[PDB]
Amino acid sequence: GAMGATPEEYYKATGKKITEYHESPMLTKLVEEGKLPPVEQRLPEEPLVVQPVEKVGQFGGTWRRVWKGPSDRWGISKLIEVKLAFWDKEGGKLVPGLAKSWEVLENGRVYIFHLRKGVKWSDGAPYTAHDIVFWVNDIVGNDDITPSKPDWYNIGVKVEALDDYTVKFEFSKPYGLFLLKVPYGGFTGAPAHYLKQFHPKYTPMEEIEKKMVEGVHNTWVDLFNDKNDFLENTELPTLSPWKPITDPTEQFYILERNPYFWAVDIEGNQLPYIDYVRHEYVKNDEVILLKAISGEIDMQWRHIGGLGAGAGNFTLLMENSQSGGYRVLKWIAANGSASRISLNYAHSDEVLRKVFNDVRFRQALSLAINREEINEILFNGLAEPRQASLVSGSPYFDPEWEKAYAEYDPDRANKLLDEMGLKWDDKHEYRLLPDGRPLRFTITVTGQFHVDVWTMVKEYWKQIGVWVEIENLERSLFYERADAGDFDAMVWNMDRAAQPLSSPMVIFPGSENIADFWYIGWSGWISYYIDKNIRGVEPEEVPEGPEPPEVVYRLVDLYYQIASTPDPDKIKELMAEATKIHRENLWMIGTVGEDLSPAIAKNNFRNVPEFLVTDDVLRTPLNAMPMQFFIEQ
Repeated sequence: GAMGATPEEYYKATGKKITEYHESPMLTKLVEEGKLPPVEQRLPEEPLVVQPVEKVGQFGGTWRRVWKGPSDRWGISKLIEVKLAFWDKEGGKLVPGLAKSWEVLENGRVYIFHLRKGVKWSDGAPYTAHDIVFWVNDIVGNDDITPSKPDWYNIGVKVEALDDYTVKFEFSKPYGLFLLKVPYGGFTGAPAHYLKQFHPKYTPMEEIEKKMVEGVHNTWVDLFNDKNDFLENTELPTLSPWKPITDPTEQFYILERNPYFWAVDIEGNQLPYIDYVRHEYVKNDEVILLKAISGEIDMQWRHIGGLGAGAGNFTLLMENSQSGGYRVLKWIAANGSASRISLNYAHSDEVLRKVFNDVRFRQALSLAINREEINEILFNGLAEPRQASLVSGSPYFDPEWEKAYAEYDPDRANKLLDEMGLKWDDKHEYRLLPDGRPLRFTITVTGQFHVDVWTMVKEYWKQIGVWVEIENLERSLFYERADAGDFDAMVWNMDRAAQPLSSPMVIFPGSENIADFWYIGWSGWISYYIDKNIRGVEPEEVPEGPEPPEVVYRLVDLYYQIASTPDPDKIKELMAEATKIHRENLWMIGTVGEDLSPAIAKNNFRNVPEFLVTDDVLRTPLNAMPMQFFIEQ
């Protein structure tokens, strides 16, 4: 729902005081038996304050799910994860987490995070900024434990605890993108008080070897990673709302509430609401669907939401909601299109290149597409005729660009080609290029699904006299053709269209070390440009081939601005320009978008959002904030 950084801050915003703290009965029993300190002591001085999605919840219950065993690690992680600052629900802005407030200084060179005094790990030990430092220096920054470094660490970084409750990240140079890393990654750190006994920097190697077990831990790194394993190690102190109390190989993998969890309700209830969450090991997708349909799953999206793409599974989930005692949540995937196309704008054939770089040709090509129709037959009819951009419910969403030339207007396209001078042939069957060649090209795809999509577009484009055929190539040949520039047109999906900036290659040329298909031929010049202007220490050698439009060089400039600026006001304004550019030029021509990625929740399972966009970058379902889910009592 929403986050008050602090009870005081919640009060300042809302006029309501949290005057009293409450706890789950099972925890009250423990403190009465003398085995736990009381909630007032367990909580920090200033807990995170969480506003329910739906209503103030009730304590108790066991949340039944299903998983595919230890292999299915990240499904548990995405229930259990905690951040210094979380994504909001949509995915554009930071929201208080384990940090009550943060600070961006020296133009995105340094970041200060202010922690919450009195936060304790799940075993009772104090959580401090030293646990973060321990994590960045001695785990992430340790070559044995972590041989391959993360993006943000390869940019030079110095991390220090200014005091117990203040941590400072100082980068070499500015680095505005870091704010987008924090809601994704594990910057909350790790429990040094527990882990240092397994670390050679802090413990004599002889003492470490005495705790290794033969036939399992061959090196000390193996022991460390086993101990720092959130899934396997029941003894690992945690900041998560639940902790494992059974082995994941057992048929029931059980998480129990963390009695030191550091967030509360608007009414002062210490979260989570739910006491236990249990996953049953299951053998296959089909056991998952039968248990879902039978109302044996209290709430789940993970495997439900890939099956719900297929028409046979979605119908069945819907048909069974009533008997099953659950509802189907119409969450969407974060793809701007399930199947888009880009033409080869560096085409070797100079005649086709010219036709292809004419905006009007692309405008025409999209207008000839009956998206609504494609929806009905292939998608059944799910989900949304559009082209072909950032999906609805995303920070930088573009409503204009969603509509582009999205209409099914053949007469308008046909006309737009006539404007170009592409004259119809004598049999008025297809039209012709300036050299009298039949206007024809091949659409290159990989996968039977995409064949079907564009096989239908074969017809729609025939109505404007544009001749196409469809070649379906094996994955690796498809990619080798692409890197060689040996194609007329390439189709691909367009996922990661909610928060592009974690995977910016599709919107921004030269934002990553690999290019998207639509500008791949321009990679020579794009690399030459960035090297010259932005660095700006240039290369002495100029590359051959067609140079890109000036509007492409602009998209680069936008990205490198976005990369350097921290305040998300400026980002949203800068992304506006990018999406404007992509609007005026239609380098990607998609059909539809926003596949349904459904979840289910029992009728008595509450505080689950009706609508949601799902993506790995948003850590779905963390995006729904499961710490405040509850079961009616």
